[PDB]
Amino acid sequence: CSSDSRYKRQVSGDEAYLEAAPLAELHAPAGMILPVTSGDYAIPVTNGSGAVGKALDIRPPAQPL
Amino acid sequence: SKEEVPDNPPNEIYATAQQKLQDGNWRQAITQLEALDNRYPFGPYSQQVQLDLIYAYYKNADLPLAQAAIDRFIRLNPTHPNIDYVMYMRGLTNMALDDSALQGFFGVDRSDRDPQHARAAFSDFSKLVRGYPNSQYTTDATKRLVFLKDRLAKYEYSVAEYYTERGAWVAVVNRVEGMLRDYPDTQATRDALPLMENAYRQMQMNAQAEKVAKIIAANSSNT
Amino acid sequence: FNSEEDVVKMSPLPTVENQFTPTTAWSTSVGSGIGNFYSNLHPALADNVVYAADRAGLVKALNADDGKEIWSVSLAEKDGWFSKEPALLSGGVTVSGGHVYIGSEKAQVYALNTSDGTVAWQTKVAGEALSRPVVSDGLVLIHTSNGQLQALNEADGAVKWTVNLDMPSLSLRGESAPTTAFGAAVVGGDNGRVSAVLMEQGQMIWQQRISQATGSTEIDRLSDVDTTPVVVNGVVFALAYNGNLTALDLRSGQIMWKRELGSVNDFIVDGNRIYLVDQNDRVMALTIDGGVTLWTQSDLLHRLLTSPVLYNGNLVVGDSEGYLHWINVEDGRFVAQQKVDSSGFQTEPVAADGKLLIQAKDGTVYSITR
Amino acid sequence: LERVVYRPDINQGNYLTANDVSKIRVGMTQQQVAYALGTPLMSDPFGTNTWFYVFRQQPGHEGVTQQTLTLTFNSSGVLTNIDNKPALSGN
Amino acid sequence: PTIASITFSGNKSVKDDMLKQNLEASGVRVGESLDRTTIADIEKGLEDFYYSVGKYSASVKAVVTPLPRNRVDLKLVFQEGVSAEIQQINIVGNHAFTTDELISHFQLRDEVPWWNVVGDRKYQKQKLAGDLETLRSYYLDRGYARFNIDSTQVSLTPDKKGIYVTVNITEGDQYKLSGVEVSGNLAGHSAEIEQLTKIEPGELYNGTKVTKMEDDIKKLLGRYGYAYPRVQSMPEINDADKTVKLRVNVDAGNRFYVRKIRFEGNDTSKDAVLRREMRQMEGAWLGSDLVDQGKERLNRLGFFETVDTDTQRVPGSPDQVDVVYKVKERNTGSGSGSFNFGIGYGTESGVSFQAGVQQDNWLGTGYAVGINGTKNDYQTYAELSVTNPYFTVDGVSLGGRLFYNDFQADDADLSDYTNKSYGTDVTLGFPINEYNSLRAGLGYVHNSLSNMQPQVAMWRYLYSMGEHPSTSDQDNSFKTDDFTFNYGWTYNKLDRGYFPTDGSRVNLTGKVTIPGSDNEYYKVTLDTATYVPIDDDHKWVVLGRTRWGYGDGLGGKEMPFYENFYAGGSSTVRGFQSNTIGPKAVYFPHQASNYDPDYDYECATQDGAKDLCKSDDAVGGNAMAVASLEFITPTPFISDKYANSVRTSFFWDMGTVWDTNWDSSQYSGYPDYSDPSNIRMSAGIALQWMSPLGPLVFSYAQPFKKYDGDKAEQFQFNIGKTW
Repeated sequence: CSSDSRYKRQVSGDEAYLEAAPLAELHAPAGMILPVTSGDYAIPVTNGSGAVGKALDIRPPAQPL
Repeated sequence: SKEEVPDNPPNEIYATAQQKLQDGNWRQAITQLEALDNRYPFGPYSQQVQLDLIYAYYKNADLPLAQAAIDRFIRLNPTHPNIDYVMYMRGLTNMALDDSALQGFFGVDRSDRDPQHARAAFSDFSKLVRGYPNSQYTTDATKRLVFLKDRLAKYEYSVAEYYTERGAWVAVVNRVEGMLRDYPDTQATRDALPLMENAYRQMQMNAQAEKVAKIIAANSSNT
Repeated sequence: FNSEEDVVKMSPLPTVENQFTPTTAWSTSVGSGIGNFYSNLHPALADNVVYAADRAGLVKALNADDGKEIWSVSLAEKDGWFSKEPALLSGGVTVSGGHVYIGSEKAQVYALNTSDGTVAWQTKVAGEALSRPVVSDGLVLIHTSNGQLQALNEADGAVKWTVNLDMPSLSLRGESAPTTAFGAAVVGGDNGRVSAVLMEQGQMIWQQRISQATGSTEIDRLSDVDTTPVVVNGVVFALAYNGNLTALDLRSGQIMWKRELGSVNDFIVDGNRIYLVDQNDRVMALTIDGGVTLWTQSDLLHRLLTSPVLYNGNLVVGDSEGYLHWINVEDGRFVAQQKVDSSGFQTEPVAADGKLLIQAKDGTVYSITR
Repeated sequence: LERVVYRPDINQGNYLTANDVSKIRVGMTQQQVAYALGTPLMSDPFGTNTWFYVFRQQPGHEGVTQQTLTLTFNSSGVLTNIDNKPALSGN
Repeated sequence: PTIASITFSGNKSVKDDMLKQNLEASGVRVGESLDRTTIADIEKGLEDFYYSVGKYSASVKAVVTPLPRNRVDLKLVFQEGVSAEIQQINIVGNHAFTTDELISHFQLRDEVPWWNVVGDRKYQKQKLAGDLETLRSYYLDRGYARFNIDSTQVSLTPDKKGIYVTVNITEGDQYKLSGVEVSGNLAGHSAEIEQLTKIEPGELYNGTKVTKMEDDIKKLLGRYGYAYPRVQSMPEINDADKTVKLRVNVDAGNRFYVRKIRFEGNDTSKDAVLRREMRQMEGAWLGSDLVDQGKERLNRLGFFETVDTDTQRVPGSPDQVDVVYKVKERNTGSGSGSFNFGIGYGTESGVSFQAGVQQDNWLGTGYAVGINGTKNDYQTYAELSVTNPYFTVDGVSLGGRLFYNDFQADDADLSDYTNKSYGTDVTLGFPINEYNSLRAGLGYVHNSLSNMQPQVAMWRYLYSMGEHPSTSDQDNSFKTDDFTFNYGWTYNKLDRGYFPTDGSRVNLTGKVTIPGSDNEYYKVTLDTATYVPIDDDHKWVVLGRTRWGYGDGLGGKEMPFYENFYAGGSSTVRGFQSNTIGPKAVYFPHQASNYDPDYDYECATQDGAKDLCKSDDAVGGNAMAVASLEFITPTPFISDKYANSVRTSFFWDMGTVWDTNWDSSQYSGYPDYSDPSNIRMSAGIALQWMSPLGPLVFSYAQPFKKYDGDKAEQFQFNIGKTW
């Protein structure tokens, strides 16, 4: 058991997720209604703050001891 | 004991754990943090000790015990501001269950072998993002959530295909309607839609085929 | 060592040589006996004849002076080709009016004529009869393992009346025998109580609790009462496992005095004091005044013992190692020690017609005299 | 050729009988429809509330057969239409 | 002070974690603040558990021991009071049966014989509370409907070492069943129900069979729908006629529909692989039998440990269900590490490069691609196996392989030959019905035979091919190109892939060379394996694996000798080396080449040999039969990781190999290999073990009917080699 400076971030793998297409905003014309979306699989939209992947840390924070 | 030094003040043991983490020697760090956890179910470093233990189990890839420990920590602690990191770790754990060594080498799609881990990771990352959208880890979380929605969509697409080749046309209708009720917003499901049209033809459901025919015609490019 | 041993209960053999040695008269191998099987299946004596029994169904009548057989019989089913024949007689022998009364765990209870061993009558009863039977008013009084309590017509065994007692789900492998006086049958129950019953009808006269509820388990919060209640001059004396040793009124059962630190076995009364043994095999003498200690001994302690008896000034008990030990009445000391047997003793000894009687585990009767 | 080789029997959609189908009457209501036929395995996701029942069987790689029973309610949940269409010619 | 540790010792006969769980369930966990008086109460609680585990005279010593400042270590020691032994079980009320007839249906025992240590008689307060149900069943099974347990009593010796059991019962009477009558909504399946409820009037009542009636009514309705029907077999009592009337109310609920079919726990095996095997479809009504057929066909794929199922009702809907199959894969190497860790051992093909690449799932087209390596003493073999067991999801499998192997003979304990061989096999699998399938295909094979030491048989073969070589020397060669048509019929009711327990396998693999091949012949192999259990736990099983072999040429021509059947070895006949069974090498006397005295150039004129000679080396033959009849057994004392069940067996190997074309009339001075007679027998014991880094097998045997010149040997094994 001994790991280098960036084994500290890899996930038994790498960010294959980050290179992916954005969500598809599916649309249909009059007469059609796309069936109601289950909130169980909604994804909120955010301001895009902070880095991502191994550029973003996962070392646990430290509270007032 | 597991190579425990008879005792030290928690300052020194926790600093030695930091050194082992810097060393990346997850195993010895695990023994030290287990010792501290049993030493201090409460105490000056207890919560911190469990945080490091989560990170340590995870980096040693002892994932099931990692998930159990995270569950224990969140069971004990609902109030601590840093719980957002704990949510991210729970999600990342269920994420990390989604790999196999020879599959990671060979690169054939992970898509359609197990949805369970994926659903759990999706749920917990979604709870993180919707509950603590100001937290550091949220942006990485949403990128992971797009990847996970794609994962689930591809799993359902594979089920649609193998039901299709068998001819379970009712089942394929229901499953594609599922890919719309849930996560309608992926390339995968946009690619799944023609299955519904074909299936309706295999069931002489002309008008319903007309309804779906509206969608596929209108979406090869955005409208 | 994956097997088991616990020798903690091995008080040593006494250093006291016999101050005087009672005559170890005679012995007789009455069948199988009990081997392992704990019960109070002791023989009994009347009109200078010993009546002895065996769990395997065998019974004998013996000349009490030398054990010469008068007649014998076996109550078991006979075949036993492919495998054993369980008979399982149970309960101590007792005799009256030319009849010998015996119980069984097959729940049959018997009356045997002393003349020739004829079965005068045999009848099923509401449970295993571990009781020493008692006769009064033309009735045989019989408690049962099932918690029922019966009077049987002594001439043909038909039930005369029935009684019920409350019952734990776990208890001693024993049975409180009744005593008959003042129109009341009196007996205990493992619900932690002693009860008096009108022998005419089975009517509930009174019941008294002597519990010492403790701890967590049924074994702890409820207490067994398989001793025999004793009557003297109109005061009833009672005992229970870890329960309240007490002196009680024959009417309404109200407590005259209470002494605690109970035990499982019989307790012997003489004059103004009572002699008995702890469940830890410690032995004691107690006044009728509040159960106050006349003397108590650590010289006998936790190591298997029989029930006590008083005989010619000796308090007497036996061992699993087959020794008999005499203890003096007036003061705490051994009178004598004697290896009577190699198999050991589990029942009560009996003092009758001037003889002292004992039964070994393997079925060997022994008798002692002065 | 298909006919050369085995397939297991493939069932799809709701079970039906002439007895139970007859229980559906014009003016019927959805919960009573459920009591008559159980929930349909399909429903129009694209707007109007029409339920599709399908008793479809493909036994022994011969004669895929079905009754398709289409039911339509107004948005308040009261039935407006019935169409118990049998199968077209199979292959 | 804090509990820094609890120190445990002396629990000779009590499971270890129960102590910790007791302490934590009672308070004063690790880290808690110990009130020093409370150690007495802690001791009392531990003793109370020693009541719970049946040691009612136990006692405990708890030395509270100081540690730095606010810390203590509680050094527990447990005085193991003798475990409570049952002295006897007694029953009150009997007239019909003696104790043994009842106790035989207990788990509890009263006596352990002097002649063998049968299961033993330590008591448990919650053992009897279960066991009495078997007595209650027995009297009901014998038709005593009016039976009741009057009361249950268990008791202790005054020294509390021994247990005595008392059972009070009412026998009633063994009333007759008068008839069966169903009521309620049967959903029109009444005609079948009547045949479920078939009984003979006037027979004794039978509680167990009534329970079977309830269960099989449930199952029948499962074969039409109805995942949740009620059944109410509460009967009418007729004390006057001494009979019972079996009224059974029944509640056929609905034609439940399977909204979803998930697979859970499934990993490293794609959904299509499992779901295709299902017979219950999504979007269809439930047939519980179909779900169970799914359970079997999954169990039969050899991919899993302990496939399991569920039929959850959908939340918020009355009549739709999830169907969920749980699985654990067999960790047969394919998921992790490096490809199948291809190092192995043995003496059969030899010490082996036993390697495998699998599930390359090429370019998503729907074919598995793989390579199998088999380099050893016996053959230089390797292959490119491409296959989809469901190429067409209708059921047709397709697959094939190229393979090369310069077969090496005397390294395989055969007569000296070598043959630079290769071929390509192409095959389809035609499933026929619920359980049977039919392999069929074509294949081209090449041979370059060489190093032929002179011995009669091949010279029958070469003669039949027109080649009449001299018996002079081994440096002779021959080659052929042959086209083959190959087929196999395969019944399979095996209940589970690894280590079957029930059903059977048949594999009637036969192949023939088509016209235009150099050699016209056919060979037929009947592999077979039947498993019949003897215990309801399916750990004791009668297994017969059996084989037959036969073949002939066109117009009486000899089949290629190297296609002979062989016997011996762990697979075919245990207790004889590799292929030693059957006809031996019988060389002509010849001018052996590369002579040196350190070489056993048998039958060489160099050593002074003069005539045709026998040796123990084998050559095999066209005709064969084998019958290994064996009792599978549960493993001995080693079942801690029991689910991945390691297996063991007692066996008896019958078999024979011979040549119907052996011309005994020409060679009467030598063995009569013309005859099937001289059937071998061998018997022994075997072990089969599932290592994740390649499973293993071991076997030891006595060749009870050995015959001339066999290389008999008592032991064989392998490493890293399932097959």
